[PDB]
Amino acid sequence: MRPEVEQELAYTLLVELLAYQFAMPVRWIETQDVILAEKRTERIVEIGPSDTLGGMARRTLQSKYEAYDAATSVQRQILCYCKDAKEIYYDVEP
Amino acid sequence: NAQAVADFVHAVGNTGEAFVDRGKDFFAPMDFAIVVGWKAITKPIFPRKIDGDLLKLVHLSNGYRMVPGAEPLKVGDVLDTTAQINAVINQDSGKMVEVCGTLKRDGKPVMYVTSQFLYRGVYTDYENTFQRKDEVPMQLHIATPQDLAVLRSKEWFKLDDQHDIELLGQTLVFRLQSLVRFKNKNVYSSVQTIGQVLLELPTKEIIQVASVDYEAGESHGNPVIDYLQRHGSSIEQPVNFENPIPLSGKTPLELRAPASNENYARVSGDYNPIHVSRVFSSYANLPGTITHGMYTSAAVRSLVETWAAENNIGRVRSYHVNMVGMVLPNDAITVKLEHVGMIAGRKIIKVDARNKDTDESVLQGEAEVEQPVTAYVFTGQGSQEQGMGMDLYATSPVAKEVWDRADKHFRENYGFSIIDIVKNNPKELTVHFGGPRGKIIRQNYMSMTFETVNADGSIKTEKIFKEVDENSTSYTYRSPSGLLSATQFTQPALTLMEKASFEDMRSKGLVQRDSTFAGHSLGEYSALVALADVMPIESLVSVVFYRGLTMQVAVERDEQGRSNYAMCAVNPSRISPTFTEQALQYVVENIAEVTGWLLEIVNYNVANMQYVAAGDLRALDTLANVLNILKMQKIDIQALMQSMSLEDVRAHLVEIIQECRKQTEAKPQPVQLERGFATIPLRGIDVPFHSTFLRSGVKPFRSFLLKKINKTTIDPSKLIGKYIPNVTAKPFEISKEYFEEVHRLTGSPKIANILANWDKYE
Amino acid sequence: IFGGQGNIEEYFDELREIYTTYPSFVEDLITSIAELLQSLAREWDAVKQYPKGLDILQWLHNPESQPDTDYLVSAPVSFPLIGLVQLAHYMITCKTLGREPGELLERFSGTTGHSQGIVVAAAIATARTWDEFATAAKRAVELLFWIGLRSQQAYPRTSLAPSTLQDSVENGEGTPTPMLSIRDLTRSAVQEHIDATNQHLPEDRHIGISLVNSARNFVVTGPPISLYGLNLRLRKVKAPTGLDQNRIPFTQRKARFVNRFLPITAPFHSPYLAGAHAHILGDVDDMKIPASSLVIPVYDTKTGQDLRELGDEDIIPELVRMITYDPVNWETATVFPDATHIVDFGPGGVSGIGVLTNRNKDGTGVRVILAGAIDGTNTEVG
Repeated sequence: MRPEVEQELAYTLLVELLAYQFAMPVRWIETQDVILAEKRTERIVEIGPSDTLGGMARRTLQSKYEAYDAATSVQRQILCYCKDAKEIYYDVEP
Repeated sequence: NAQAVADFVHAVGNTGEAFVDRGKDFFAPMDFAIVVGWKAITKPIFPRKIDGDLLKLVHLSNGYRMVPGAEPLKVGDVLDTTAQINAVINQDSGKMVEVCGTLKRDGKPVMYVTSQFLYRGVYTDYENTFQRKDEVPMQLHIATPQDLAVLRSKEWFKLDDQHDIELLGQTLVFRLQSLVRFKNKNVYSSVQTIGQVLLELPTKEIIQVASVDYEAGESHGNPVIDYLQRHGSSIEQPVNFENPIPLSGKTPLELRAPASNENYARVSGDYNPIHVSRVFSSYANLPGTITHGMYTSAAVRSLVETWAAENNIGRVRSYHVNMVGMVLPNDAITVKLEHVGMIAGRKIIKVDARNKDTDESVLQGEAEVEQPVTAYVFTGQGSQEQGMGMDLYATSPVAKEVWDRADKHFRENYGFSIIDIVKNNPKELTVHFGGPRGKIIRQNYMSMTFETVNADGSIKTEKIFKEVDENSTSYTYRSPSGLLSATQFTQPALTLMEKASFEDMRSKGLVQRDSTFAGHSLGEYSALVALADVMPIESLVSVVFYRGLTMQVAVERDEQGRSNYAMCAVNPSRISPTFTEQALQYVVENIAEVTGWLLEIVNYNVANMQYVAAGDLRALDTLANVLNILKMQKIDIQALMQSMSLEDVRAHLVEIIQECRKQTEAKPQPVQLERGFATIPLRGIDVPFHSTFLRSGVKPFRSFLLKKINKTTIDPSKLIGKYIPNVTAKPFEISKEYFEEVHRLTGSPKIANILANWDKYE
Repeated sequence: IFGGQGNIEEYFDELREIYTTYPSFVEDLITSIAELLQSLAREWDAVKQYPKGLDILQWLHNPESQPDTDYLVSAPVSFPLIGLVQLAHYMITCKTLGREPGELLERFSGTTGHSQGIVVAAAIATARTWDEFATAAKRAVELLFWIGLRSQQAYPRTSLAPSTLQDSVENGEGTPTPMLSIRDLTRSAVQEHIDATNQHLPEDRHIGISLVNSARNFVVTGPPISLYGLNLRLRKVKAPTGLDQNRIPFTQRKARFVNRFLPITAPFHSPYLAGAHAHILGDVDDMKIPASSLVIPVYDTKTGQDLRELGDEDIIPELVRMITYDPVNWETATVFPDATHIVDFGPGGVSGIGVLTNRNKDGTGVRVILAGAIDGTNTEVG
């Protein structure tokens, strides 16, 4: 509960996490699953030049979350910054 | 009261499984606040200086606002009801009392029920009329010393003695409270304004650089807010749309006032005869037995829950109605809901309720409601394209500046523009170390510290830019396929486009508060800076630029430019549908300590779809082989781990390995990998990054990160538990247990040292 | 044989046919059972559920006062009001013959009901007098009143996502309830889909098989919200009504079934109506229908056996469990030995359990008659 403590902790955890990211495999499935399964996100927004993580997360929606989404009645929406630009900014014509 | 709750709900019309003790939720309507706090909310109307005909009172307005972070009301709760009188002013419609409720649980405020009452009639009792408004946050930007000199020339402006941080060239925040007493409905009998003048440092440190204190009587306007209202701008305010998005649908939502207000009166506490008895209301010159003000509010507000937030009440963080139509019982009522703006990641929702016969306005007001569940992920290398985010550049004054500050940096320090590299992708580019600011650049090229230790244990500290000395006039970058293709540039550029893009969304209030964010390879750094201000943008690009540098020098290449290793992606599905994650793992780890080379699954991207392996060229050749065999060999790993024990399949693999292995050493010429069955090599990679190889230069990059990142800048509150790293597939947490999962996967001497002291952190 | 809640929201329309067509015969028990309800509706536990009122005679007299189909379909109004219509039918049958309630009651061999109908079926097996009829009539009616009422309060209607709401509607299904129908699909499979769904759900909101109306006809319960999640899977499996398959190997085609929600307001025959059972019993301990007062055999809902095979316990206790807990294994409890004619007094015309069972027993030689209506759209039913 010491703010100044939490800082230096978050800090060196951050600093370390980044440092070793170099020589440490990228577990993007496990990460995607924290997003889709743990926090059950409805809107996945991708930020970048292509829909790479987008279709990457559409593939994880098929090979795993098929019947899960069907049972849980989970609504999902994958947006890239490029392709799905308008829906991000809530821009629709009447 | 667990029961009193279900009584309220079943009385107004609410139906959310969040209230009925099933599923995942049991909370209590925020509507219950005026039932709980009904005491402190009502009391203040009575004092002797507010002498009105309480019979001819009407509920005028009322809004709730749930303190940021605070969870909704649950049943096992104990709430302390605090209120005070924010303003009592006599409008022409009558006389007005503004009451500000403050429900607190555990001593911390959870929500503020603000309400307005109308003693209808004629009042000249201006003696006790007054108001405590919280005046809008203003942003006064000081540019000229003449600007400064006038901000200082103000009597009400009071400079602090914290430090002489030249206010010149920076902007200030004026969050001001003020208190006014009326005499004429036009003339301010007496006005006082106080408040704090804030400044944000380059480190995001907020300081009270000064303080405001104005006071005067017989005033016509507020000379302080005015000064600000011209020389400065408003802040933290709504971002409305051109086109209000109908939410309601064109099928108007319909509500009916019930007959017998008794039902509400009971569950509420407002037994006020006005709403229930014939003779009491009749005496008050009413249209008769007026349906409860707060009942209409509650009813329509339920739709705002069901329709806006989709029944996850946590989202509905603010609601505020003006009742301006008197609803009798059995009246049919129409409700329209409209997404009309955004604030801090929250949909603004215009709410309109009308009499179905008169179209007369019953309710009007807005509700700040959180967006659906969102997750922001930032793409990594590979997706870079020429002129990326340049369109958005010209169109967005915000992103415009993000790029500029980055470029401004790069040019003055490293001697090139990434904006140029992005716009027109040069197959080469050369920087020059000219005069005064010329030499200072090469200094930075010389001060690039690479690190590789000898196989005996001496830490060779080398230059990254070998040929750059104090006799160098220029250095030349070269790529066969454009410099936006080699990472020292590819990275800062991708980072840049993303930061800017996001910072634009933020600009328009689209960024959701309680959402998660993750990045892939590079994208983690951008993602970080994007949502948590982990570091200034010049830091970010420097950081990343160095990452790319080290990542390229890590591997050894020869005279032909010939690289030592390479990476390749593998789709286990294309082998046998029995082929699992652990299956491809087994294949690799075995080839690892059998052929002794360096091989390793570096990317775990899609469940049984996409993986990526790094390592020796021959290591990728033998792993390509083994799988090409198994695909045409038609295997079943499940059936074959029972029919042969573990060391049987194990030693059967070591067979295939040596065969495949020695056939690769038959094309010993540095190796030349090709597309296999599922083994498609990624064109354009020299270095096996995200493998235990880069463990080498993990040390220098850390010490660099420590230069570019500063603790002070960090709100652990932003990383809190909402940020997903790439080494921990789980949300960033500061718990003692996390540092262990980190230390397990990493072996951080800084972590061991901080785990051993853990008590020290209390 | 007696019907119950089964896709008929036009039940109150049947009452009008009765009141209109057979005024003399019925006007009496109509009025009385009406006022019976009007009083039960005033009881403090009940007023909550009947805000629109429970004044049957009013609605009958001035059509404009008749409440919304949504209102009438709700359990607390549906149940008792329906029973009245099932009574009025049995009543009209006997009366038109010029008989006593004991006269027709003697000339049958066995009576059963479909969920809510088992009450009027057991209670019709009591009466022999017209006085003894009106007795068991206020018995059943007020019984239903408390069964439906307390059931609703156990698991009340929750509001749903407006999105997933229209969804279920456009996708061929109905507005989501706790009662799902799955025609043309075998139990074998139906349970497998129920299994996968219950897999990802918390134990709270699981999904049970409410009734087995034939080998390919079922009903399913659980929270409407998770029943929806079954429909999501189901749609992904079944094929469009367009797809021509006359050119596809049979063992490889897509199964064409019909899933759809039902106009039933509460989770019957499920662990969800637990707390309701107790409450109901305490409202009804006054009345006592013992195993003896059953003239003609009354076949249990869950198991085919009689209620006369009891030591004359209050029937109330057994009835209430059969409705708020016990899986209606209808096809067995209705396998009437060497039957030759079966008569439907239950609710709704060509919608009553008459047809639903007629199919179960087409080949055997069992004939069916609907006392509910004098003519209709079906050929296979007199």
